[PDB]
Amino acid sequence: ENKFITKDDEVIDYIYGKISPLFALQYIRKIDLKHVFEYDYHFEVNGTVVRHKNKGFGYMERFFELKESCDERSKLSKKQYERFNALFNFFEKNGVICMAKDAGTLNTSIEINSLAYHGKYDVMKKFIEEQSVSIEDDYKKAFFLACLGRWEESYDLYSNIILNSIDESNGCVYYLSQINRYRIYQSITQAVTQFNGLGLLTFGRHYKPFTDEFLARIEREMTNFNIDDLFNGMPFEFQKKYKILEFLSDNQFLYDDTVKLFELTNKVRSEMSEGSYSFGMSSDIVVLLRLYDNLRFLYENCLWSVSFHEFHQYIRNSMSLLIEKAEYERTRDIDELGFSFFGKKSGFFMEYYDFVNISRHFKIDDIKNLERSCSIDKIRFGEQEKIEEYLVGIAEEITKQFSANGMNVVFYTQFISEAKAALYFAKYVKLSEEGLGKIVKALLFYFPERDLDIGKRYVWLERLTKCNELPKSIISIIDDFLVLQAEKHIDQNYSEVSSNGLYSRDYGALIKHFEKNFISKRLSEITLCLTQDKQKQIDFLFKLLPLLSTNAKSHLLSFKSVENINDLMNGIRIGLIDEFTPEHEELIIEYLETRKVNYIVEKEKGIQTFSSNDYMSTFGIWYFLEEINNSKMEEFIGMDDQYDFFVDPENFDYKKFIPSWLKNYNDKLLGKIAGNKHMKHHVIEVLKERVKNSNDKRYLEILMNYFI
Amino acid sequence: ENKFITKDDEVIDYIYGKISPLFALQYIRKIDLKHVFEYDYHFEVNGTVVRHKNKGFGYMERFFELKESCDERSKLSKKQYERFNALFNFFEKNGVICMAKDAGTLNTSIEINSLAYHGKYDVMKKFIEEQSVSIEDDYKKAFFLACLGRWEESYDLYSNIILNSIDESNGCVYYLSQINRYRIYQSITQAVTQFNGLGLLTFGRHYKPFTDEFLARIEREMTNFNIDDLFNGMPFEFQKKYKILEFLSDNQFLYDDTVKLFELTNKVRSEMSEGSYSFGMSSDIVVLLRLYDNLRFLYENCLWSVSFHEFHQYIRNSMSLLIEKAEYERTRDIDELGFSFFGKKSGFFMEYYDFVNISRHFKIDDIKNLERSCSIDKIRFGEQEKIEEYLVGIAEEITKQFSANGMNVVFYTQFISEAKAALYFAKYVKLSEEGLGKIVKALLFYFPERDLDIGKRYVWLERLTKCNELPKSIISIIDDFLVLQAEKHIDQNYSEVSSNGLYSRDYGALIKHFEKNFISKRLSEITLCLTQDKQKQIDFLFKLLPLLSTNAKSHLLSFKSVENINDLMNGIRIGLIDEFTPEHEELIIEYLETRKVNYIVEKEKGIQTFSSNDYMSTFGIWYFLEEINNSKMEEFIGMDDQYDFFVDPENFDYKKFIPSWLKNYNDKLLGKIAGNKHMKHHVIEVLKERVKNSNDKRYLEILMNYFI
Amino acid sequence: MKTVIQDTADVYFKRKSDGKLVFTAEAQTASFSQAISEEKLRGGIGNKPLYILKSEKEINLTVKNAFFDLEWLAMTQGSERYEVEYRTIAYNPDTEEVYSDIYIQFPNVSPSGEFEMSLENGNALAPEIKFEALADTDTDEMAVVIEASRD
Amino acid sequence: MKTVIQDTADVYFKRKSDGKLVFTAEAQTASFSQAISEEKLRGGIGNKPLYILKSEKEINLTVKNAFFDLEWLAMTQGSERYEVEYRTIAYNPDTEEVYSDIYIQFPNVSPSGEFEMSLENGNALAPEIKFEALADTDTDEMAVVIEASRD
Repeated sequence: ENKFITKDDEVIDYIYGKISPLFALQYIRKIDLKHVFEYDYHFEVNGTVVRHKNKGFGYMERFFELKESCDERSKLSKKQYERFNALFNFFEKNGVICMAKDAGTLNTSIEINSLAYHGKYDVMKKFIEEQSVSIEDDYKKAFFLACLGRWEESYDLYSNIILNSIDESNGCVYYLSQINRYRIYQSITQAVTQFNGLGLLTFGRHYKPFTDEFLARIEREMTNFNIDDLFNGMPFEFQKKYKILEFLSDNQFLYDDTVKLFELTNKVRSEMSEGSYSFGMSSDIVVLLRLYDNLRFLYENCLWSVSFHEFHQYIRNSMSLLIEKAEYERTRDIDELGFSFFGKKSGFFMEYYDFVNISRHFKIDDIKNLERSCSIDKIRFGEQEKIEEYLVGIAEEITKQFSANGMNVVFYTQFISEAKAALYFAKYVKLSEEGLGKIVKALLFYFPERDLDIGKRYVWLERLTKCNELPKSIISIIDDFLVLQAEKHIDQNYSEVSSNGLYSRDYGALIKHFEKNFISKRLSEITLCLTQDKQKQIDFLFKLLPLLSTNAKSHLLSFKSVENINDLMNGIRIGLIDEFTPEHEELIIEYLETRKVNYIVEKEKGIQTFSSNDYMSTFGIWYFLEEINNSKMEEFIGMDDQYDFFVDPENFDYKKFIPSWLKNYNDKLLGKIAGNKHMKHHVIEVLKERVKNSNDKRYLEILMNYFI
Repeated sequence: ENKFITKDDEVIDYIYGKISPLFALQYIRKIDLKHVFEYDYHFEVNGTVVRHKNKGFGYMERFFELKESCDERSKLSKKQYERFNALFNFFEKNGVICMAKDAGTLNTSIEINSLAYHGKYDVMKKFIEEQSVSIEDDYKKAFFLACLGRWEESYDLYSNIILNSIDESNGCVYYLSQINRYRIYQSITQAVTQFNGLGLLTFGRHYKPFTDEFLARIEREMTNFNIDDLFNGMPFEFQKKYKILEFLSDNQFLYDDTVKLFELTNKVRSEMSEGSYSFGMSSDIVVLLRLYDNLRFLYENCLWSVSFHEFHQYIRNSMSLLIEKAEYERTRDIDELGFSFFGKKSGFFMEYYDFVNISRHFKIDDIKNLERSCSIDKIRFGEQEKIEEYLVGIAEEITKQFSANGMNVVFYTQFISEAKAALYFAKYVKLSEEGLGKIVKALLFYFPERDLDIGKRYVWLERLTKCNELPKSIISIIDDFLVLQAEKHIDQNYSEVSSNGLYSRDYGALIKHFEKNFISKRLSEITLCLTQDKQKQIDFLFKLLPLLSTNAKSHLLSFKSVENINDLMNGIRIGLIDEFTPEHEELIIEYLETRKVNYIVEKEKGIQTFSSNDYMSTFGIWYFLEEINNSKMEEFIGMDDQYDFFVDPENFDYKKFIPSWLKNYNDKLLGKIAGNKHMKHHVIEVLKERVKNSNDKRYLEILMNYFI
Repeated sequence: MKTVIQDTADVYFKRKSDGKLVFTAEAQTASFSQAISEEKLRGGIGNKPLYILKSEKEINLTVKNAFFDLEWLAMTQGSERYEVEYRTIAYNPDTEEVYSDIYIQFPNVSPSGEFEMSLENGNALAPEIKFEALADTDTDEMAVVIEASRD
Repeated sequence: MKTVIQDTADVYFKRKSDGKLVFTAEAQTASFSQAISEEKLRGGIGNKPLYILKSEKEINLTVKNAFFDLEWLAMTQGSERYEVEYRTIAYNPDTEEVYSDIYIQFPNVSPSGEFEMSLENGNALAPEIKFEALADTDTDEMAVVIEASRD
């Protein structure tokens, strides 16, 4: 068929003949262009082309020659001239540039124009309300209905277009209309079971987003649908034009794209272990380009695979290798020419689009693995103004949904996975004043308590201040959450459940850690009106003794009482108790006798347990720091692994030492043991072994600064 | 259908109809059975089965109940009793044990019985020389020829079976032979192209293994054949029974299993950064069980897909993960629970079945990759008796091919990689005295010079001396080797080569590094008759000085290479010079002057140098430690950084310091440097920085033992 | 018969305020993952601090099952905590005989399920469900163990 | 114009004892690796000496475009160890102007490749080829480097 290609005018017709049917797409992927040309050429991910199976005239070479010849372009009739312009502007959008033999420096562009990508939820809500015009506009809306979570009318709209598609004689829409019916059906089936099985335990109720009758319809339509034969049923005319689009039927479209990451990650992992150097495009830029070759296809053309977990896998591992490659390239050695080869680097500047990439498709745990290996703080952040508009956008959307009574759970299904990682990675950026205002108002009040307990809200809110200050405006917002918490501490069964154990006192402590002389005003007002009869509020109030008026503190003097081990620790948590009276020591020993009575009882019962917040760990710490010199304490040796290491360096066994304590210890405490002569040598060895054998960088840092 | 099962014995009649047709096949991947039963049951790799799509009678759950229940077996008829035994004989050979609900402590058997895997190249020539008595033996013979590299005689026998496989009711052979035949042809395409382009200079000549007429015929038969439609063209009956092979027609099958290793690889690495544990079937044993299954199914069915690079990729990365998993399992932190659950560590034992794996599929650069990230010295190598038989299988096979005149060059590409890599991997196995005498003889004399430069050979012989001493037989092979390389060194242009710069100088060093009194009778005979006018012979054995007799020494100290600067350092390297005289020091000043004038010419031309024979680093080191008292050294400050690091440490610019040099340094120099004031206060800083940034352990050994 | 060897366990959830049982016959993945670290805190004033014991700490869990309980899952189909007990056994390596049962307990649980586990192919159930060590401010909690092998 | 950037390289491979040039030009992967090491090979000496500065050392190179040649390939169609010239261009970061070109010269070369791709699906040519830097005893070896930018 291609053995009659000899004429210059016919060449333009030939490329017109095969490439034109793909104009109905907003874009088609670069490397896949080999399918359209029957493996005639090979399209590299950079866009340039090398002869693959051509036994005749290189019709692609001629078009590139015509690109640089302004005179020859004038040797075409107005028709054929227009035929080239359609092909030409198609060749600049698609990232193809020029011939490989003539390839010099190529600076490809990257742009994802999909509104769904940019977190522009609100403008999209107006777009759907507009009247439909064209058949393609219907498909675009059939996507936007899904991204918001409205999986109900998205299917109903999808059934509408498929009936309306053929009348206009459009082929591309009909094929991509049916796939989004099966995949969204798959999104429907796994949610209903997910709601029933664990969702009943998750939200406390059997909320229903889908009407019972509608579920019966969808199963009937797609029951015997096998997605393998779908491309084999479309007619011959369709099967000749869009043979590139065939992969999207079966699930091979993410299998052909993940293996070429796995073989590629093998080389990048291999290359970081050799000290090798690579010229031109490194192995890593192929991953970055392929990620950005991929982000366009599934978002410009409005496919619904953007929420399935298989694609969340793919962005997970592509950036993970690149952030790895940004860590290793920041630290290695050379003789003379190592910098002479590519004497610069992108430094993996992480641009505005790169922040959408990880904020969306990661989970709170997955980021934490990356944080250990690759020091994200050392990587530079770009476009610190666009990145605000996404954060303020997300915070804006949180207030709309939950301040208003309406929360449509299918929206909450997707929206919360992205929203978490959005505000975890907000630390590394230098935020603006309005963003630090709105976001903190967003995280404290309306953001759900379930998904973010009162405990971990410290780990995020405090996390943002590492690279950001604490202005007066933000100080006003945080102090307000206490006022709400004061109207909350009249419950009869509240306990402030948490997986972190820092409570509403500690947020106020965060203010004072920056603004020490910030005596609270309203928390004083709540104290004075309260009386002794109702005293649940004491526990929070005395815990937030840090901030109060002098008379309000003097109110706490006659008010409140101290009789136990939490009063001692919570009172010592603020440093109010500067020393221990003999009465206080008697309370301490009273605790110990009970535990020893417990220790013998369980041992006689052959039972071993670990106390979670065992202060016996601290009781040993007091003696070692000269806090308490009581000689009666030696009667409780031998029950706790942590306790014994402190009391008796002369008669303590180092086989039971756990290497995790020397992490969890204060700057002053580690020094005193570092100064002690008895255990310095035996502490050194077990520490020495683990740095040599293991890769916990924190053990490495501790050993040099203090013990050396 | 299945819901219409009815009675007890209607189950075996149904199971027989689905699993028996596979009896023509030998070994069926435990997971591939989900296809034959229409995805009805999901097959776990651990040997259990769980219902997925079944809603009628449990034709599988009753079957295992009959397996356990004894009185029920007798209730069947003799035929049905036989039919059950026919099915029972299959599953125990597959490893599918019982149902999940009654899952006990399962110990699946892994037994690969293919003669190719054991690499007993001798027997495959014995079996083939015989007259066939079945179509089955013909095909089992057709794979043995391709393993031996015979890519031409295989094709004719591969063509024989296709014609003889039509006149009978068996599509098993027809479908498998044609897969191989196309896979011999695709190999024929690469090797011919690979031989033509780089094979002219690789081997030193052009070798045309394939005849011209055969090359024309293959390009005629296969030119109009697409493998993707092979399964579709078979009869409807074949498309029904043998659905357990349709993935195998295309190369999606290794893709679908190579992609699956990515998720587990992600999970295993994900399980590492968090320090997780694993109850039940851990994520890592899933890889261990999955790995052998892809192995035996191809080695026991003689599927030619086993010897392809894409296959090597999946098993290269799989074992790297487990050896890493073992490496992590050895260094776990232990906090409060590991001892009770895992005490007396049950390490992953490196059996014989793990040795053929690494020896065959890893390249030589790949095993070095494992070295810097896996302390593979610690791992126990059990079953050490069987390791010897395959090793002597290698050291005996190499002797045959390269002693005789005929080298089967097609075999030479698939195998020389294997023989190369195996003898590397012998330095973790205790070899007997007798078995080693065969290994050492093959490695030294007849192993070709092309793939092992004389410099690299020592590195190989030196690794076998780690796990094994020097029995007096072993020296008898090194004995003839030197007397072989020296006597060949009588032609005037027969220079040597190296990839370490070793030459024969350090072969004697290995001798005296274990022996003390070798006099090497042959060497005395050589020199006793060396008359004069043999400069190349003279200089060659001059640096073998530690291994000459007393009379040979004196006689060769006569008319010896004078003091020329190359001879000066080499004369020192044999112990001829113990102290520098002013005559010795005077020669050094020439080289310092000679290097300087070329530097001035170099600077005008803007040319730098990095020479192998750089003694500049050596001269400064001698000056630091007072070996050369000449004070003119300071005149040569500013040409090489390693020079002015040692000569003028007080004025040295430590910013230029390259921390790689410390690796070559020996403890004696690493001690004195730790004492010098002008070189202590900066070297400490660079060492701390690199250990914090990179996992170069050798820096940590340097930083701790000496600099602290 | 050559080499592998595997094991099993038992998983047992429980909602407080009443004898609410929910359980899995197995914990296959069982990604139990402790953690202990510390980054920064305290104002460093007042001369003598007299203390410093915040151990933060974090816990997780995992389980496999398709058995959510036949009766009250559907009873509520048409928040009193989820305490779970991990029970198993340990054997003496010298004799390899089952002599000890290992008990694991948690005082107050909270399932934190990422409610977007939708995938692109029909999986074999395997609803990986994750819990978290949840604790009040009263005392104790976190984790406790019980041991047999009295012999 | 958004985010990418590439550059160019070039590989020349030559045969000693003749002006022949049998190889490619344009290293796609262009991977080059150099490394130094040591061991206990000299773990014991008679002392009072000095050193040898073994360091092992090694030079591993690679190139992948193919299209070696027709004239010289045909001429060889009917063992100097070859030599290499590597040419690269360098630009001033302050001005981004082409001002410096690099010469890399390894007198001794060694062709040694893994002579079996046998890839299950046919590739688009591009036979990657690795390089080991050979060396004799006499002097220099490895490389001498030249630099432009004499502006």
